[PDB]
Amino acid sequence: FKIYSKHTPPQGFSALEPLVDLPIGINITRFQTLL
Amino acid sequence: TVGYQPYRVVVLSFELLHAPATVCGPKKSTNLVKNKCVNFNFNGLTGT
Repeated sequence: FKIYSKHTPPQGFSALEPLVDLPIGINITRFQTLL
Repeated sequence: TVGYQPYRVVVLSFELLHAPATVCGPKKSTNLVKNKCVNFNFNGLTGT
């Protein structure tokens, strides 16, 4: 399971860097967010 | 105060292919060399 992130100070162009891969192996269908 | 007195026992079982490979031996790595043709297996890159 891989994540990519970036931070900037939505028009224009930018490029996303990775942070980490977790060798988890989970069947995934839902990504309930938190407020 | 041999065959009857207590002996501790630990049994190991490794799984495979259920989850990605995670637990295993160390990476026996050594020094590198400058300016000479070396056959180097570079953490998965096997070039010369």
